[PDB]
Amino acid sequence: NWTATELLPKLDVPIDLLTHIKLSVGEEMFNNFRLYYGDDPERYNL
Amino acid sequence: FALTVVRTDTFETDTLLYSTKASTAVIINTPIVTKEDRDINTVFHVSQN
Amino acid sequence: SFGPMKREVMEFDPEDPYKVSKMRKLERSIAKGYVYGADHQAITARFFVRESLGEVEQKNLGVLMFRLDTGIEMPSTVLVSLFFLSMVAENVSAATKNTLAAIYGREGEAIRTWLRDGAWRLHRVVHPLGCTNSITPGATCLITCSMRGHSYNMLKTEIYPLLVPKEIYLDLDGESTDEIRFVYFVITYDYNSDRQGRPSAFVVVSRITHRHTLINVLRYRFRVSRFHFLNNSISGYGPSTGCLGTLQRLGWFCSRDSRSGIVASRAGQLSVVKLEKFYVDVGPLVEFA
Amino acid sequence: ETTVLVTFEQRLTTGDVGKLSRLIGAVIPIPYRHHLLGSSQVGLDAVVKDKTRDYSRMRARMREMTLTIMRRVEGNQMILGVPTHGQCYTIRNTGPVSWEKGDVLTTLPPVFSGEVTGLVSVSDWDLVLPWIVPMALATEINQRMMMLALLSLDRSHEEVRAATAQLRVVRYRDATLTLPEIMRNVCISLSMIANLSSEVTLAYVRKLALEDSNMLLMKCQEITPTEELNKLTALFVMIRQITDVISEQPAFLVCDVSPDDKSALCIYKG
Amino acid sequence: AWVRQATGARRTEVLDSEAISILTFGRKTDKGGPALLHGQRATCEVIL
Repeated sequence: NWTATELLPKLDVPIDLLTHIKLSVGEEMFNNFRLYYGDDPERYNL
Repeated sequence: FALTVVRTDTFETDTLLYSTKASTAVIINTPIVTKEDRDINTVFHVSQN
Repeated sequence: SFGPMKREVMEFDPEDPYKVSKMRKLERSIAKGYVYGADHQAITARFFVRESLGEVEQKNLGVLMFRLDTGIEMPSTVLVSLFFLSMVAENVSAATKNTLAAIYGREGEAIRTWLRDGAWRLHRVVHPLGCTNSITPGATCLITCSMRGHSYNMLKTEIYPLLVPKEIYLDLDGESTDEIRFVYFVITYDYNSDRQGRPSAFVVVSRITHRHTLINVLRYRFRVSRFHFLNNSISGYGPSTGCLGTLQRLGWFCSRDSRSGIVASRAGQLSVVKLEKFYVDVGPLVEFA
Repeated sequence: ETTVLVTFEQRLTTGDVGKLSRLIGAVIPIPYRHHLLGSSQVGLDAVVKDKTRDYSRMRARMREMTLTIMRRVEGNQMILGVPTHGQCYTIRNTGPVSWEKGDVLTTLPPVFSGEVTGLVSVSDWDLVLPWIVPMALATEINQRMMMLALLSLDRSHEEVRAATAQLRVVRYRDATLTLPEIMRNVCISLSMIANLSSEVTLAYVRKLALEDSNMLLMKCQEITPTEELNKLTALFVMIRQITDVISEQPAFLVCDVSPDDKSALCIYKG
Repeated sequence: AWVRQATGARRTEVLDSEAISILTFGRKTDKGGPALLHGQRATCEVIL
């Protein structure tokens, strides 16, 4: 689930990237990714 | 050859329904009132799920 | 003076570009509570459906409703999906036809198979309505079909995508761009020997706004029926059919939302083209030979 | 909303206001969108005044006549809400044809052939509801009245006269209508299109027959330059003056028809 | 013609395209008869 991830309060921890986060989905340093662009009402759908 | 006529026949009938005390539970929500608009009126549709 | 004084209170009043409909949605919220019907640009209308058409519409949201003006007096107006006319369009593959004919034609639809095919689509029996949000499967299926707007779940919870099947989408694609792209609806008539021939149908997407430049690039692709159009026009002195193409505006969307999908239903699967933030802009029929 | 008052220039009956309260949904055509107007300017009655002027001229002034919907009637004032595009509106189906869910509606001038009944008149003033007929049927009314002018000449043949009579009954869903005999200046413009196009095209097929795009000028061939200036000008100017009275500029898409078939919520167009 | 002049003198006011509508979305073609005194009437037949 991703709505649970968004609605639970997160810890703030710094994260390191290779070059860029939109380019990270090419060589896929992070598997099982979800991407938003703008406003997303599916965090408000319950 | 013979012929059998079969036929159903309707009987409007008072049926008694006995249910035990608190047999089934109904849970309701608060009635939501949705909107639709016209020149003649606004038709509201109220609902309990 | 008190003439001017009563006007300024009216003119200090507008603090919004309207501040009219907002005062409507507040006092109607005074009437019962939160109204579900305030935050709504999209305007819908409610369609009571013959219960044998409780199919893919019932399962997936966002399909295009059409009326049939069938000439049959006692049943005339049958509500019709965009998936529904896939069984008539020779554009659409025949295996795709018998796929959704096994969906729709479960002992409650086969009239419309003969009625669309025999009593052929004059591009006057079909009329655009919009898209389906809030299907109500009850006793009578209540399609609350939109008329002008984006289709969405209530409280804007999930914007319902437009479903367009793949065999009617591909053959009139536009170009590769993404700023805005439209949906127009196109019916094209090839002529063979005896009838209109279960002719064709199209969901064309394009960036072209203008009418006359859009129908010119249809001539880029529909010379073949236009071969047959004048052929039956010189082979017919006296008989007449109707002109070659019929186009109308159907809606605009963001065009970066391009992805096609597949629906999983009765009698297998069906690949569609899933137009996400589709707005319904019903335009007039523009016929062209 | 965008509001228009009507000055009741005629002394209203209290009872006739009760029939104007029976037309709360109805359309009210207006010659120019303005807050003040006279009640004589309410309706197309200002168009229906000249007997010699025909259904083309009745449709021409209607095309300039700004459509407006009734909002409510209050005593000596009639309040009219002008329909803003992109919004649904209940208009009153006093048309002979019961509308159905999704039909596109086109205004037409009224017809006094067998269904002549007057209107909601009070003190020598009827406003006259121009029937907001379907767009599909409005093209059909267009096609009948031109060719019944085309058959108006040869009435002395009974076979043409019998061809007029079966043609003139306009049959649509759930209701039919008879229409009146006679649009002459319209059908002069029709016949000049069909006559001149059989002659003037022969010089321009053959040079375009050399290089072609859709490869049909083979089959299209199988069908003084100052004079040639004047013919093709007179060819195109008849097409413009007929498409003015062919294109019907749609006005309402009925999203659903109310039961009892007296009202219909309609998203507004045009 | 002789069979239906004997009994049941109506075939089809409809054409076949309307007749398929009768066959599928079943029209209540026989209207309530103009003379009915003991509720709705009823029948079916099995040949033996």
